[PDB]
Amino acid sequence: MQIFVKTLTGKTITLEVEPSDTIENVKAKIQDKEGIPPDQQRLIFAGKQLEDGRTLSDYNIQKESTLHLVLRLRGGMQIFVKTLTGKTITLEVEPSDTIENVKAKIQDKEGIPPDQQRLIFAGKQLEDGRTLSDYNIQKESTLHLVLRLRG
Amino acid sequence: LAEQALASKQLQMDEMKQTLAKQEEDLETMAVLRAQMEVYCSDFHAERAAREKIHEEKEQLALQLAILLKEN
Amino acid sequence: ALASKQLQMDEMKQTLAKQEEDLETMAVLRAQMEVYCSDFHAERAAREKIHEEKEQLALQLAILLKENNDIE
Repeated sequence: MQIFVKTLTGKTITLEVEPSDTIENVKAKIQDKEGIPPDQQRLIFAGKQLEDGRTLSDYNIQKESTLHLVLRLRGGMQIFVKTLTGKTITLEVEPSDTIENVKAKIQDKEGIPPDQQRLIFAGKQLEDGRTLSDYNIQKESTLHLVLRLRG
Repeated sequence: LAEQALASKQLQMDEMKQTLAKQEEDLETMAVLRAQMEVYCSDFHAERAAREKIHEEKEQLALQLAILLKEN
Repeated sequence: ALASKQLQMDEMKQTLAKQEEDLETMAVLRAQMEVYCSDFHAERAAREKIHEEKEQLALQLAILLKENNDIE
């Protein structure tokens, strides 16, 4: 079933899903398509909330039907970063997240390009390949942003 | 056969008026509903701000904690 | 009164339509308010937690402070 989704601003592009594909599957397609995590996609079936532990048959996802997604104010995970000025900013992340992705989000909040950023968690400098999960970066961990090139 | 069609139309019309009324009631509900979410939104930003503030204070306190502790 | 019925039915249709759309919109608004509320409560929880942590460190600091002030 090719199927579509209304958003807070409202957005719709290429799509396909099957009655067997999980309610988590459609939202995962939403993450892969829109860059918006699964714990921030609030999903509705015609004024009813799509839940967990139920195929989209359990509602059910007929082809060419409009489900709805609106953006949760935050996700399940967030970390703090100490800023060039020593202030705290807090970032919505997932253990999946690459350091390249975190530096994008910091570039989002503070406007410094990731190529000029250096991130320090526990004395350790973080490289653009690895993830928050690897480095055992947990909820409420603080990272220190520094200027690569030392400043 | 016009009489039958007029009785049917008037019936359907009673039904329409019923539905439109219930509808308008639901719309009032929607205005207070919007106000409410705007509040929850506000509350959330207020709280994130507080959390961020406490996080800076905490980190300060903890620094002094580390330095003083290994110092004495 | 047949023309009256078809006309009045057309206008009625206009409003009924706008109505069902608004019922959809408000259907989204309630979902939104329940989510913003959920998030706000989460952030208040977090705020409340980091805040007690801060109070722990603050207490502990005050005490150590008076412990190395008094002994000198």
